[PDB]
Amino acid sequence: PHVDMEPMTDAFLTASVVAAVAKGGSSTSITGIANQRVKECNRIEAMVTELAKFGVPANELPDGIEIHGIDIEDLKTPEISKRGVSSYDDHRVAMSFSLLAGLCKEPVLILERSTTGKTWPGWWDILHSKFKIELDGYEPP
Amino acid sequence: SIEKVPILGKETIHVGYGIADHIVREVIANLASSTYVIVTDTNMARTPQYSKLTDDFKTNLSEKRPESRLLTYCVSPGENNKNRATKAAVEDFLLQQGCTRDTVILAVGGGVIGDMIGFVAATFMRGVRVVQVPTTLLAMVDSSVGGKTAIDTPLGKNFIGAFHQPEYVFCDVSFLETLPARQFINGMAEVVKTAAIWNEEEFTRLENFSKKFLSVVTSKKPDLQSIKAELVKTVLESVRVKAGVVSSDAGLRNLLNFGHTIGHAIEAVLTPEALHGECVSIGMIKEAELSRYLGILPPVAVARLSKCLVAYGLPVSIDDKEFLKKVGPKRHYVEIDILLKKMIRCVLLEKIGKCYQLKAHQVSKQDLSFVLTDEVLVHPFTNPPKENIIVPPGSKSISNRALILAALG
Amino acid sequence: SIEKVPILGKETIHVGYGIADHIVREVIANLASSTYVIVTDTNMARTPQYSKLTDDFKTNLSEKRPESRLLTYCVSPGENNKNRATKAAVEDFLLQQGCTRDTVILAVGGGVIGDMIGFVAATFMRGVRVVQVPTTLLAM
Repeated sequence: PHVDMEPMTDAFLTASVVAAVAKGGSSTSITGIANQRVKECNRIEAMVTELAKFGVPANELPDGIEIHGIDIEDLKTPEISKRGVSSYDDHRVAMSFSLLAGLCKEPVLILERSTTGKTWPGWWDILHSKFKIELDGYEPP
Repeated sequence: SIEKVPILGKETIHVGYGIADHIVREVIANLASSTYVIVTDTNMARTPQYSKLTDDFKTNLSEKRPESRLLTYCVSPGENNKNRATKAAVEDFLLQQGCTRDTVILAVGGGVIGDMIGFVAATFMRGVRVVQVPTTLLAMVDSSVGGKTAIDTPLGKNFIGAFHQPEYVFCDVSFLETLPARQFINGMAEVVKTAAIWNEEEFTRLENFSKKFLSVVTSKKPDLQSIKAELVKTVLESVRVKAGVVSSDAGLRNLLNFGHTIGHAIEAVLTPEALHGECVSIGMIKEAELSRYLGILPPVAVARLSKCLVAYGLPVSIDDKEFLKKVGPKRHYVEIDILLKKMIRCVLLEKIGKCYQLKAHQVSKQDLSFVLTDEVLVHPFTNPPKENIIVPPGSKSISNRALILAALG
Repeated sequence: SIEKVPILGKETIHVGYGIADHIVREVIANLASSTYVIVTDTNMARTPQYSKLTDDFKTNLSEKRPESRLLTYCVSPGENNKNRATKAAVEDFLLQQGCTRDTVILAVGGGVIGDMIGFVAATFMRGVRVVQVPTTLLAM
């Protein structure tokens, strides 16, 4: 229903991408995350746009984000449609949406992969050997 | 005064700074002949250090063998001046100067000379003797040792040649004061390729060497006195690593292509403006990336390997601050599709100084497509491990404290 | 039907009249490869006996190794045509036809072919394999 995070602010994007697949009548309305804009950018608005690119509604609350959950799977909006997952060169956005990306039928591309070098420069390395998942790469001309 | 590295059971690679007396005293005394040919570069011919060598080859033969000659050729420099037509020039020069199956062809040059003149000696009179005297830091550790000789077909670089072992390979370290700083840093890539597949102790000295090697080379006249001893030590454990592998043979020699798979595709499109150690240095980090991708390499190794290369000034990526200026408008000729098909075995690095099972493993195109790009395409999760331990970066908070407390205790 | 003369400890010189079945049955079976090159003379190429050999090399590949090729060159015969420029022709023909380090270069020719094509195989890709099929009594 509702969770506050005063000390756990560097856990929101993780909490949002698992709240994106938690389905039910009540929606996850996390709050008290006002300091997350001044890290590098307004990442509150980021979750609004990208979760609309997976097909799950995510409105913007005055101090947080209310997250719906449709199913465990989502809508079909791959790289053949419009654009992929913008990461804005931040490590939080790339590693969080990579958890969500493996639930569709087709592979979900994530732009700007190697910006995770600030905290975990080998996240994608863990995902293939030590999690047994495929990963490819794409280059637009 | 002189170190000596064995190759194929014979101690013929001679290493030392300022060994110009020992160059001339060793070949006319141990390798007796009638005609002695010194083929070199024209910009090398005007060097003052080359006059120290030939005039010590001139006046010292009237002592030791007065009925013997001295012929000299001078081929013009450049990459495009190593081809089947300028091979035919010394293939015509020897025959019309009355040479036989007795010739000693001193190839005092770089990698372009030791590749071409050694192929001449592999074909002149069905095989004659060759004494490699390499001069650049790349050729002292790569192309002189091994006897791999070829020329440039326009359809393909380094394809048509023959196997002919040298008789003596002299590592004349005093021939490096005339080398440009860009060509000199380009050789220090292949000392790291030898100090990261077979040696680890040398690599520990290289980080202590990377500081004042760079302050003495980027200074436009490289005053190399009072640092002779660590410069001669640098090329020691590059050849010892190499000649320890070329004696073992194609089996184990494929471990010397660590980076020569990705760094030969980057060389294939960025050829005549980016050098050879410039692109192998990118191929080192990209292959250290692939071995980290398959759960083989610790992530502290790439943080140390990319430290040593960027301290030397070699590029660590294709979009790096100096590699963009040198390559310039050719940078946009690096696409993922053309790079990948011309690459697929790789030397997967286990740790710094050791190879994974001492062999060459075949990797798929998909992980090779992954490590070169900054774009990830995430597949549907079909099978995670049910038991799976995951160790994230260690807690920096306790770490910083533990070192203070331990130091005080 | 076939005599066999040892050379350097291996019994590889095969002698016999009309051995055209044994030429093709021995090299694709014992010397396995992917590309097979038959370099010959042009006046030898129009001979009826050479059509007995290549067509027995063509149709007998599809039963023993169907994923292997057959390339053919024809250099004009003569000592004047055995030089460093016409050596460069098959030194360019192999590289632009997609040949690797495992080529088998059948030098069906005389003394001018076995001297030149064998030098190509001594230099092509740092040494590849060559099967001499000499035709004149001098070169045999």
